[PDB]
Amino acid sequence: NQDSKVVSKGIHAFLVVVLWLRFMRYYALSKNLGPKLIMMMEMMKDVSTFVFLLLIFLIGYGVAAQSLLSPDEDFSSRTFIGVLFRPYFQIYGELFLDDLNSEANCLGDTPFTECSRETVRMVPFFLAVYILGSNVLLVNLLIAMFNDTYMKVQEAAEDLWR
Amino acid sequence: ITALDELPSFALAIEELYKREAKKPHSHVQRLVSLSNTDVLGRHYRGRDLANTRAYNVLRMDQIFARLVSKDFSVNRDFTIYDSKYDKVPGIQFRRTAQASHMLFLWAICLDRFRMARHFWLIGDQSIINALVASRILERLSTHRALQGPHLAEERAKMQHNAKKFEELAVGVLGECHGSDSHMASEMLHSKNDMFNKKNAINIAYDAKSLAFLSHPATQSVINADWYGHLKSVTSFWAVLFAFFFPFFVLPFINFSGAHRLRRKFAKFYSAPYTRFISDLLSHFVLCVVTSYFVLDKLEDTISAIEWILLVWFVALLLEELRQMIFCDGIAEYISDTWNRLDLIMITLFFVGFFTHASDPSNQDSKVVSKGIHAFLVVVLWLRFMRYYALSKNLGPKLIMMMEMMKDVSTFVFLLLIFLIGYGVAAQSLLSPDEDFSSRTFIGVLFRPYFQIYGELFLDDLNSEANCLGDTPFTECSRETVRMVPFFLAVYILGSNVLLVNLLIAMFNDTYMKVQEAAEDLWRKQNYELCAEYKDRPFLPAPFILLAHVHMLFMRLLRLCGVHTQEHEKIQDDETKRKITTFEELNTDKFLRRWERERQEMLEA
Amino acid sequence: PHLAEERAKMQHNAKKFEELAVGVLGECHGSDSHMASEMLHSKNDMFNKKNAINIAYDAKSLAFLSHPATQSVINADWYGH
Ligand SMILES: CC(C)CCC[C@@H](C)[C@H]1CC[C@H]2[C@@H]3CC=C4C[C@@H](O)CC[C@]4(C)[C@H]3CC[C@]12C
Ligand SMILES: CC(C)CCC[C@@H](C)[C@H]1CC[C@H]2[C@@H]3CC=C4C[C@@H](O)CC[C@]4(C)[C@H]3CC[C@]12C
Ligand SMILES: CC(C)CCC[C@@H](C)[C@H]1CC[C@H]2[C@@H]3CC=C4C[C@@H](O)CC[C@]4(C)[C@H]3CC[C@]12C
Ligand SMILES: CC(C)CCC[C@@H](C)[C@H]1CC[C@H]2[C@@H]3CC=C4C[C@@H](O)CC[C@]4(C)[C@H]3CC[C@]12C
Ligand SMILES: CC(C)CCC[C@@H](C)[C@H]1CC[C@H]2[C@@H]3CC=C4C[C@@H](O)CC[C@]4(C)[C@H]3CC[C@]12C
Ligand SMILES: CC(C)CCC[C@@H](C)[C@H]1CC[C@H]2[C@@H]3CC=C4C[C@@H](O)CC[C@]4(C)[C@H]3CC[C@]12C
Repeated sequence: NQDSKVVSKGIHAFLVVVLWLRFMRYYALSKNLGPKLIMMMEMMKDVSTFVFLLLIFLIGYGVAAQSLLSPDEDFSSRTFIGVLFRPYFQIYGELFLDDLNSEANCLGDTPFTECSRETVRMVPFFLAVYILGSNVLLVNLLIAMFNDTYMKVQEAAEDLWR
Repeated sequence: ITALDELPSFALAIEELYKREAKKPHSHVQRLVSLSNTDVLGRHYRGRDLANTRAYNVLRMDQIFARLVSKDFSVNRDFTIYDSKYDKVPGIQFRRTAQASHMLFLWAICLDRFRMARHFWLIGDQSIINALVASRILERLSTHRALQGPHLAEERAKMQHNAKKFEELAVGVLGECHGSDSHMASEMLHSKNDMFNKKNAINIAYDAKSLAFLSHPATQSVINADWYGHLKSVTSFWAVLFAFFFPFFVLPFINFSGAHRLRRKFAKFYSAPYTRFISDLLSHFVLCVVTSYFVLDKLEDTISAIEWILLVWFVALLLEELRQMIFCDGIAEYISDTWNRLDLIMITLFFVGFFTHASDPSNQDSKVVSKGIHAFLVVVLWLRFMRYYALSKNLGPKLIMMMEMMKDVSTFVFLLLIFLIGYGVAAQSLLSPDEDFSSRTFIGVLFRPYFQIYGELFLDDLNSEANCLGDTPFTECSRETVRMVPFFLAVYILGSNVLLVNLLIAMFNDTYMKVQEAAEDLWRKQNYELCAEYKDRPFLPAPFILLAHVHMLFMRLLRLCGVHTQEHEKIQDDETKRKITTFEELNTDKFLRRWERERQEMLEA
Repeated sequence: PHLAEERAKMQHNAKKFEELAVGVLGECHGSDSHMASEMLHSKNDMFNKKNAINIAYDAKSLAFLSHPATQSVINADWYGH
């Protein structure tokens, strides 16, 4: 069965990711890599604090944005993928905008104008306050948290490397 | 008046020392009395021979000191042990020396003599509470308008120095209690002193605003013992969630603090502030999930039952908000909170969107206005879910550091608005020379420049707008001046993405390295404020809470009409209070011996 | 509570022995590195023939294991000596 080969490669992609991630366990013998691993394992609590801060902004803007661009739509799985998909990749940089202008059905030469729904041109404003809350507030709070975290536990990560 | 008739001869001696200290020129106590605006009974209603001769009576001084600690602070003095009929009672002479040492102690702060206040603090009882009250009233009395004037200059200053001395002294007696026994210190700090209207000492620290006392780990051990119902079994978040999800399968199997003993253990479990906090967190999570499933799904032509469930849910939330506003604290206390204003604007956003839905249920445009009104309720309700993160240790100082860092965020917005409005007006005027003004030119100013900071440098769309037909991306254009939009775009992304954002980075690094420890001490003050807020919470969660307000209406049936209200309080043992007082005296003598040895062991001495 | 200060100050005395142990290693690193490497590979017969760096790891002394003379002994225990 070719479908069983597709299930076998989709099961083995986890084995690829976990085996190449388990190749990082031989880096503890190096002098310049081992305290960076112990400092990353100390810094993962600040990573989890950043995930717990960003999940508020992502779930709120995703439910409000996917409800606002589709007023007249029944609930399905694809609305939940439309909540959880696009907002993320708008933090990391791809501000999908043409695709939002195509989804919004706005026919103006200006990129949010001459739309059908009059309330549909507020997706930018929520997108504007979302990228100010994500790409100018929380990520740079990580930067300040990583600087205070590394200047805290650099020598303790060195003694744990010994 | 019978209040002066019940005052003994030592109260007239302290009033004679107040009249003797007030007869000196440039005295701060006569300016304190002349700016008090109070009566001779101590009420602040603003007879003249009683207001001239007996104006320095000790009940009026104690009411001025209870006003000078806080707005809701009060003291209680009993002179009825000073009668001769109670001379055969055991310990009435010891309580007489304790009450006289407390009155001469409060006079010794009131004359700002430090060593006499140390002597009346050492011979007095309840030393930690009196040191906290002293340090608060001397730190507030140094910064007061009755002590304004140059001739009371250094008594403004150095007594404030002496105020910090009592703060350091109070911490060390707690450290001496943490030197001796943690369980006896937890029995110490849950003890309600009867002279201060039966208030525990951590509430005296919060009303006295001592952030150095509240950041101590022994006080945090007392506050985390005041979390979890004082039960030493379920302390994790997931263990309390598994105990709340399965109550019958966990609570007989859990450790203790018959059927009545298991019912008392379950009543001790559900009167915990952590259990009411995780019930309010679960009710707010079910609220945000069910309003997410409401706003993502399409509204029908009639009213749905989920809209009636949201109406009953936010009607119980509005009844709990009006019960917290009107009958609990006051309007000015409830308006000072940030999260109460966020709760009021999500009540107003739900009622505006529900009135926009229920004005015309058959119009699809009214459903579009109702979903566009309810998107604010989605954003503000999920943003109000961040207010339950203050109980976590690793999240609360990140919230106080973000609230400190928002001024640097607003400085970055005030720096970037110059570059964005200048490049937006110059760029939209330069790509469209021959165009009349409309709304779309203003959207073309305010739209594209922003998203060119965050990364999408729209460029093809600018090459399509510029009508340049070259194979090179800005060449063979119609207007010869139209190929300078790159150059303005180049100096704009150097001014935005290489100057101002990295100035934020340097501002956040200096901001976090400034106020990290102050955000930690503010998290300790918000930890006792959240524990005192959820200790006085109703035991039901939020859609049951209006029904629990109906149980408060049953308290209205105990109030005036039936008037059958029966209440009681637990009375502590006299042997346990004598053991706590002997523990306080032994820890205070051990700390003053160790602090005299540490002061003699310094290099300068 | 009555064994309070003997809880505390003996812990202070515990840190005194930790500082004392580092300095005898520093005195060995004051004298000869090869004699210190012959010292720290020696198995003491009263402690079930265990070398002293395994006594440091079972004793969890992170101040002793962060010394450069112990790291010279550990890098001599790397590469087969
Ligand atoms: C300041 C905020 C937080 C308070 C609440 C404001 C909300 C409820 C108001 C303010 C401005 C309003 C919009 C103004 C104009 C229009 C055009 C109309 O054809 C459809 C509704 C729509 C799109 C309104 C929707 C609701 C709206 C967004
Ligand atoms: C919430 C705080 C930060 C400010 C509130 C700003 C909101 C309420 C304002 C700011 C700009 C406004 C928009 C500006 C212009 C238009 C186009 C019009 O055809 C319909 C309304 C609409 C889409 C407005 C909706 C409400 C709006 C989004
Ligand atoms: C310094 C920072 C805050 C710049 C300010 C950004 C704000 C004011 C800008 C950025 C993007 C803009 C939006 C872009 C597009 C549209 C659609 C249009 O049909 C109505 C106006 C509206 C909704 C704009 C309102 C103002 C807006 C939200
Ligand atoms: C150095 C700066 C700050 C001083 C002022 C320089 C300005 C006014 C000058 C310098 C170079 C000039 C450009 C040079 C050549 C052309 C091509 C011509 O077919 C149309 C005008 C145009 C596009 C000029 C516009 C004005 C211009 C931009
Ligand atoms: C202001 C300071 C920083 C430097 C000034 C640089 C300005 C004046 C210069 C630098 C590069 C120049 C451009 C270079 C080439 C062309 C193409 C030509 O067909 C028309 C003029 C035009 C579009 C120039 C306009 C003026 C210009 C933008
Ligand atoms: C290290 C940094 C400063 C690199 C320097 C960037 C400058 C010199 C570059 C970046 C992009 C460039 C522009 C890109 C496109 C055009 C359109 C063309 O018709 C005339 C030249 C002009 C206007 C260029 C002038 C020079 C320019 C502004």
